[PDB]
Amino acid sequence: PLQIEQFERGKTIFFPGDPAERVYLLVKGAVKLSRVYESGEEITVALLRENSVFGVLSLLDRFYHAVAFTPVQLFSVPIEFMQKALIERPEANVMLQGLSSRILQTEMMIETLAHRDMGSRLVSFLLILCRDFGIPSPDGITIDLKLSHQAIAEAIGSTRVTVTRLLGDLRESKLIAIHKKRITVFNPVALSQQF
Amino acid sequence: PLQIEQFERGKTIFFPGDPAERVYLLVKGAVKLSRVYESGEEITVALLRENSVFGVLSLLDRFYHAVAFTPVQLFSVPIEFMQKALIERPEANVMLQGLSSRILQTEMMIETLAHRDMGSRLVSFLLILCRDFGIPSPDGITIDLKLSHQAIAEAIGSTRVTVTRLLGDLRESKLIAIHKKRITVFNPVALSQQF
Repeated sequence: PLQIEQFERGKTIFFPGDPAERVYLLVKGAVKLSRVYESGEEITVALLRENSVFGVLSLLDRFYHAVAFTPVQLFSVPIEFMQKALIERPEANVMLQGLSSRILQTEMMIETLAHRDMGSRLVSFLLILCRDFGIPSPDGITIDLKLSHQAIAEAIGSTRVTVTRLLGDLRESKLIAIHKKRITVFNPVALSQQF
Repeated sequence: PLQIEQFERGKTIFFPGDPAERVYLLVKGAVKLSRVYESGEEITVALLRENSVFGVLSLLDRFYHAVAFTPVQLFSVPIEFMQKALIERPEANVMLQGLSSRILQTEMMIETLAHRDMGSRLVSFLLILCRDFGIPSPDGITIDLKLSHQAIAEAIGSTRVTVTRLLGDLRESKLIAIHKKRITVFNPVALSQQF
């Protein structure tokens, strides 16, 4: 019973309103987990990285929306199989060690969406990306993803035009550079203290 | 080995930088859990209600700040006693069922701090209070707490003066009323759809 899965950029993995059918664990790439509130608002709640489990909380129907933020590989199991499995085997202690990571990541979004100014929200969301997909580069740290202006706009609660003009401003402040949709952040620590 | 504890309004239960000494569980009242980020920013991350456990994630030193938002009662245990205990006994399945609630609450703050306009942040934080400490009243739903303008300001990332002027605006829009520091929200559902 061994298998991986594939999803292109922007493909939702599950919709709100949908059955809570399976429970997934990321293997490569990035997933944008979001929640629809009784208001109808849909807000990013986490950008899950590798070794991240999702679709779990329901177990403990849906009001989350998981989309592939980048191309992703993930292993996935029915909810009733994780539900029986968690009872049978204790070592739940890996699931506790994972749910801490879910909290840590969701808090990292708290700091991103509480910025009120979209520039700081963007910068704060870029830095999440740097820790999670950064590689050292001659200029600085490069986020190794082909990133969409829409995708970012969606995540930070913005419009694409705003996201584009803000990246432009960052570029014209020689704070970042963009080469074939791959963002490079010259000085992460500086940028962070500035916002 | 049976005992409750007491803390007045505004008393921190533990500071960031402090040892992760004990692990607590709320019994009555409300706790304002916050996180200090490497930026130095300190941001509300959750308003924990009853049956809420905290100080746990470290187990899975500190960068959270827990303060008594209202007068609280809580039972509390050293970190090494919960650490040994979680290994020995599986039924961890209550701790999983609690950590879901921590996530649910932290997300409820995501929706509050992502409002960008302080009025909606306040209203959204008041509604958290209504679900958690509301009682039916002749006028509407009353949050049963003696609430501080400072306390609210701190939670939503505002200044007290702003919080005071916003409550004034709500009052002058006959949306709420305040009698001896106890807020009454006439029409929660209406207010929610409006923000």
